[PDB]
Amino acid sequence: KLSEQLKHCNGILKELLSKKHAAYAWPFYKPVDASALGLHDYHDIIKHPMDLSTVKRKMENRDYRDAQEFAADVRLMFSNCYKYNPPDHDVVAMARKLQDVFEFRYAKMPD
Ligand SMILES: COc1cc(OC)c2c(=O)[nH]c(-c3cc(C)c(OCCN4CCCC4)c(C)c3)nc2c1
Repeated sequence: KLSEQLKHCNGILKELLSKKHAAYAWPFYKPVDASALGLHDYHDIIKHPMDLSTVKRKMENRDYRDAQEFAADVRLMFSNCYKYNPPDHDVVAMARKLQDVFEFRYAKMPD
């Protein structure tokens, strides 16, 4: 069902949800619950929410055309966090740490 490149991507997904990175990955596991957090303007500012559970749903449903589309969704997750938050926010620090893991593994993708 999966190309060599999308298997590599599924392995990155597994890595990003693994306990090793939980200290900083956890705000990305589920969709941002704007009402529960009191972020009443989140969905006015962030037009296309993304999180690791959405990515995992897509991967399980074979919805990614290619590894580039997978990378676009993971990068959107991070970009939404940088767009909504100020630069010194604790969740932005977490996003940068998780994104370092993502980009490094993504770069080792096979030809
Ligand atoms: C638990 O998982 C997540 C995941 C997240 O993204 C992946 C976010 C995220 O993007 N932003 C925030 C967030 C941001 C701000 C500015 C904030 O403060 C509003 C009121 N403050 C007092 C008055 C001035 C501002 C609050 C409470 C939460 N929380 C998240 C939690």
